[PDB]
Amino acid sequence: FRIGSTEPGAMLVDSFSLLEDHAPKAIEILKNFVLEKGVLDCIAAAIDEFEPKLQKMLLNAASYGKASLQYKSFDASIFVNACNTIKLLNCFRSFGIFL
Amino acid sequence: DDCNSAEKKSCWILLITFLITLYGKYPSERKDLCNKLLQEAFLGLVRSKSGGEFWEIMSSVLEHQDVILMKVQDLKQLLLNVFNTYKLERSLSELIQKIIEDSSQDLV
Repeated sequence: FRIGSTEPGAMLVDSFSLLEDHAPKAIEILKNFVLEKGVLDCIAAAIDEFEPKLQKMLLNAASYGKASLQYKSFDASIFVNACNTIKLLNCFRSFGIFL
Repeated sequence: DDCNSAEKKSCWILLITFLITLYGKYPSERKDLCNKLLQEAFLGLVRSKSGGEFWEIMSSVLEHQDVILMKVQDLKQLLLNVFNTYKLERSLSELIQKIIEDSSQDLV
């Protein structure tokens, strides 16, 4: 989210935001940054968010970070663990207790 | 193509002057051919680089136009026809690009 970035991340989100319009540009973006750190940060970025709107965007951006990756090079357990650990905090922030 | 193959600015200016003289001498049938030749010459000059000083050479050709000193109405009509032809040619490019972009988006 820092204004002005170059490392993996903050441009995978740019790729997802650019998607649905000028698709060739979005496809061509995924050829300069390694799709390892960006997807990891995207997955472990919505874990500590508050509003239930940025979490959705981060999760779908991270989901659009695995198809272009190698067939069997990245474990898929981290994504499931993050998506499951969001649920408990979201349910907790309903009865009054916040953590 | 032969003119582009060739100090080609002087040859192009001479050819333009000869074409203008032929168009003026020939009474109006060949007016459409003269307009097409002028448009082709303009396109070739644009693709040469106008060419900056070459366009100034065309401006120098305008000095030869002062030698011709033809009627203002004919020159205005020719300029308007050239501008209209350029606009019409540019119009279809947008549609072609839109079709290509739609096809590319569908493929993506």
